[PDB]
Amino acid sequence: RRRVVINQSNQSMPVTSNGAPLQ
Amino acid sequence: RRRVVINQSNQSMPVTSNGAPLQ
Amino acid sequence: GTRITGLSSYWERYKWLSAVARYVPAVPNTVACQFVMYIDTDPLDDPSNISD
Amino acid sequence: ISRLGPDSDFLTSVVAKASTSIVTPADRILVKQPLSASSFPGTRITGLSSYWERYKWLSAVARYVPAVPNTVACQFVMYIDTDPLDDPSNISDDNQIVRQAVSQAGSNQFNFNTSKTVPLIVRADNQYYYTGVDKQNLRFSLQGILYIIQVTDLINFNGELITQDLTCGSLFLDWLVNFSIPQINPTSLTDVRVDKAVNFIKPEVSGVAEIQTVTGLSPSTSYLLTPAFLEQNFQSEAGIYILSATPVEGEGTISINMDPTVTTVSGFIKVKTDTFGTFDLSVVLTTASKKQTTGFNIIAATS
Amino acid sequence: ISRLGPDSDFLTSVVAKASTSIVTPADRILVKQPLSASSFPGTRITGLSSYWERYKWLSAVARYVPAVPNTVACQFVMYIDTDPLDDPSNISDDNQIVRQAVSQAGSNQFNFNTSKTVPLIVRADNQYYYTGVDKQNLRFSLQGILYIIQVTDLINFNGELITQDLTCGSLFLDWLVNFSIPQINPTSLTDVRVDKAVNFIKPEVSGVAEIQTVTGLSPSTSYLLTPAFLEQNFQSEAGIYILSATPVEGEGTISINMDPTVTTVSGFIKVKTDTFGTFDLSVVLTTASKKQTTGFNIIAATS
Ligand SMILES: [Ca+2]
Ligand SMILES: [Ca+2]
Ligand SMILES: [Ca+2]
Ligand SMILES: [Ca+2]
Ligand SMILES: [Ca+2]
Repeated sequence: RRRVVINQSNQSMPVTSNGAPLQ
Repeated sequence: RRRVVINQSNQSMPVTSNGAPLQ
Repeated sequence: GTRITGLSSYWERYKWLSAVARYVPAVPNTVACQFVMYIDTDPLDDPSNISD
Repeated sequence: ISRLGPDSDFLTSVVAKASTSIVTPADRILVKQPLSASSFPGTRITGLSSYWERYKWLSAVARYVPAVPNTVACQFVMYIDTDPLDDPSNISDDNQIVRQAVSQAGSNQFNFNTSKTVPLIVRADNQYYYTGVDKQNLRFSLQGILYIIQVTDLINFNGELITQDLTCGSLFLDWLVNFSIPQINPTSLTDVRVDKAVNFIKPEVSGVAEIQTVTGLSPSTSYLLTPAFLEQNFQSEAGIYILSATPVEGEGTISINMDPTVTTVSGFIKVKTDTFGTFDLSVVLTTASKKQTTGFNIIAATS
Repeated sequence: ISRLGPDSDFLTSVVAKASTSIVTPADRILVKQPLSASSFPGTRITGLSSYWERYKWLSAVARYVPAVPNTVACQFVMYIDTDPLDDPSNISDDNQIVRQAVSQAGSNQFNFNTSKTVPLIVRADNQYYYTGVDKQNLRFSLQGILYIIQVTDLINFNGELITQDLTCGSLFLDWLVNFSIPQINPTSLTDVRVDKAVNFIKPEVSGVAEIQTVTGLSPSTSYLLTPAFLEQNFQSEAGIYILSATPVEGEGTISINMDPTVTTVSGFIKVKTDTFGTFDLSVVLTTASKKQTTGFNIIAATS
C-alpha cells in the first residue's frame, strides 16, 4: 500500500510589504 | 437643414497614475 | 541550516510540488541594475561555459 | 496550425542617447526593431522560426523593463507600426515624429523608470507572414516594427544632462504564434565568432609530435581552428619553422611553412571537444630550436 | 506539453561492406546511430530539440530506401535498441549478433534493395528523456540507438563476392514527439565549416585602397574571414609585402605583413552579405608591384 500523511512538522513565514516616501 | 452626426473616427487614450517610493 | 535539509535525510525521496523563490531586495530606489531570475530544471545544463 | 506559446524572449537592450547625440528629428528613434519572428537571432522564437514557413502573432505584447534608477528622468513613446514600410525617418520636424507615434493605435508613452507594455494590433483579415531573412518585400515577412522614440533630454539626479549614451532598459516579448509548412529555410540565422586565441606549444624534440591538450572550452561542441601569428622573427637564428598540427579525432591539417622560398600558411582543423570541454592535437616542429610562438584561433558558432 | 508532428528527417547514408572488410563479428554493425532528438545536426528534429528540456517519441519509425540496383544482394536486419548502454559491439559469434537483432521488438529483416520500416517500441511507463547534447550517463538523454547488421556477404549478379564496400541507401526518421519546459539549452550544435577559399585582388598602384566584391554567397548571412596563403616567396624583388583588408560595413581587419623582422599573419573580419549574397572590402598594398597572391578563407555556420 501507500498512504499520504499530512506531515505537520513545519511552520509558516508570511511576507508583508511596505515602502517609505521621500517625505 | 443641419444634422449632427456623431462621427466615430477617433480613438481614446486613458491616463493612469502611479509613483515610486524611496524604498 | 534549514530544517528542511535536516528533515530531508529521514526519507528516501522528495518532489517539489510548489516551489516559488521570492527575491527580497535590501537597497533603495537610487541604484539600478537589471536581473533575470529563473529555475532551470536540468541540473547539468550549465551556462558557465558560454563565450557570449 | 502548430500553435506555440505563450513564452518570453529578450529582444534587445535599449540605449538612450545624450542630448549632443540628437541632431535631426530622425535621431530620436532609439530602436527600430522588426517584429518578424526571424529577426531576433539567438532567442527561442527565432530558432523556432527557421523550422516553419509561415507564422502569425496571435498575441505579441512587448514588455519593457527599466534598468535605471528612479533618480534620473527621461520620457519615451513606443508603438508598433503594422505597415513595415511606413518609415518615420524622413520627418524634418521634431514634434511631428512623436505625434506620428501616439496617433498609431495601440501606442503607449511612459517614463522610462517604470515597466509598460505595447500590444500588437491584429489585422482585420487572416494573413500569414513568412519567416526567414527578408528577401525582397518587407510586407511579406514583417508583421510589425517596434519603435521607441526619445522625447526628452536625459537628465540626472544632479540636474545635469547625461553626456554619455546610456543603456536604459530591456525589451522582452510575450509571444503566441501559429505556424505552418515545416521546413528548414536555407539561410542560417546564426553568427560565428572567434571564441578565443591560444598559442601552439613549443615541442622540445625536432620532428617528434607531442600532444597539446587545451581546456576551458564548452563540452561536446564542434570547433574550427585557423592559425594566426603576429610579429615573429623566424630568421633570428638558423633553421626553418615548419609546423604540422593534426587532431587525433577530427579532420584537417594546419601547416605553417615559414621557408621564405615557398611560404605556406594554410589549412584548418575541424575538431569537437569531449564531454569535459577539452581536445588534443599533435603538434610537431621540424626545427625545435626555433622558439618563435605561433597561435591559432578557435572559431565557434554562438547561436 | 507541445506535441509536434508527424514529420520526416534524414539520418545518414549506410555503407554496406564486403567480405574482406568483415573480419570480426563486431564489424557487421554498419551504423550505430543514436535516436535521441539531439543527435542529427542540421536536421529539423535536432534544431527543435535545443528549445525544450525533455522529449518522448510517441511514434518514431525509421525508414530505409535503397540507392542500389537490383543485381546486388545483401540481407540486412534493422532494429532500435531501446537501452542505449546495451552494446552489441563485443559479441564473438556472428549468428548470435543477429539473433540478438531479430529478437528485439519491432526489428525488421530485409534485403537491402527493398524499402522497409522499423518502429520504435515505447516504454510502458511515462519517462521523459532529456534533450540536448550528451552528459555523464547515457541513459538519461537517449531513447534508442539504431543498428543495421549485415547478416550476409554482399553478392553480384552472378553469385560471386563483391570486393568493394558500397554506399547503398539512406535512413529517414518519421517521427512524433512531445516536448516540455522550454529552455534555450546551451552548448548549441551548429558546426562551422569553410564555405570557400577565395583569394585577394592584385591592385595596380601601391598605397591605394580598392574594392574587391566577392559574389555567389548566401544572402543576408553573417560570415567570418581568416587570412591564408600557400607557397609564396615574399622576397622576390625589392619591397615588403604589406596588405590590409578592411570591410566597408563589417568589423575587423586582415593583416598580411611579411616583414622578415616582424612577420604578422592575423586579424579577422565579420561581415554579412546583402540580398544578393555579395559583399565588398577595402584591399590596400604598400608594394603593389610585388604580385604574391594571398588568399582568405570564408568561415560560415552551415546549419
Ligand atoms: Ca536545463
Ligand atoms: Ca521561407
Ligand atoms: Ca503604417
Ligand atoms: Ca523553404
Ligand atoms: Ca538540457
